[PDB]
Amino acid sequence: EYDIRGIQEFLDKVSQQGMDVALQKVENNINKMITTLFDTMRIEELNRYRDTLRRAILVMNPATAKSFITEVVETNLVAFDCHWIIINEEINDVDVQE
Amino acid sequence: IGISALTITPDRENVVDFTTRYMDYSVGVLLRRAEKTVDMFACLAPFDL
Amino acid sequence: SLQDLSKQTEIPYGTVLDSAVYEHVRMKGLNPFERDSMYSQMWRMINRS
Repeated sequence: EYDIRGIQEFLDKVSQQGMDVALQKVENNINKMITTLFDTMRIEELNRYRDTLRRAILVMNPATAKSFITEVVETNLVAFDCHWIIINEEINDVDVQE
Repeated sequence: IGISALTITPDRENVVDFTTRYMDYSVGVLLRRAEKTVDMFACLAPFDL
Repeated sequence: SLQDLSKQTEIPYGTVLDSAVYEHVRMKGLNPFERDSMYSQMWRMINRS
């Protein structure tokens, strides 16, 4: 439900410094999304994917973020070195804990 | 309200809200019992009665 | 237990379609970064045809 015009201003301020920004929508059917990767990518390419998730930004509804963090961690696509930032305007103290 | 053996999973929890869990989950298997037994007739088993 | 069962082939095995168990086994089986090597075996039996 995010309207990516709201980050139209990263473009001319990270293409300059030359970082490797990527987008990717997160579905409602998380498990279909994850399993399609294991079903379709080569085991060479997929090892260049875990190289990216060591950094991330999440911009989403916390009730989705909980389930996405749980699926990503549980499928072992990340390890003790990642540094996922999360941003929102509203997150109450029940969800910071979880 | 729904109530049964309904295991919590993130893709379900995304659209309905679960209480604290009241019993722990576990996968298992059911198999048929075999034979291998011993009896008085085992002395005579090589031939039909 | 379960670790041998993934290796024998004289007795076939399976589960209820579109249960949570079926999706659990599909999740573990495809994942190339699984540490175990039982789960990615079982899928090759269940998924026949």
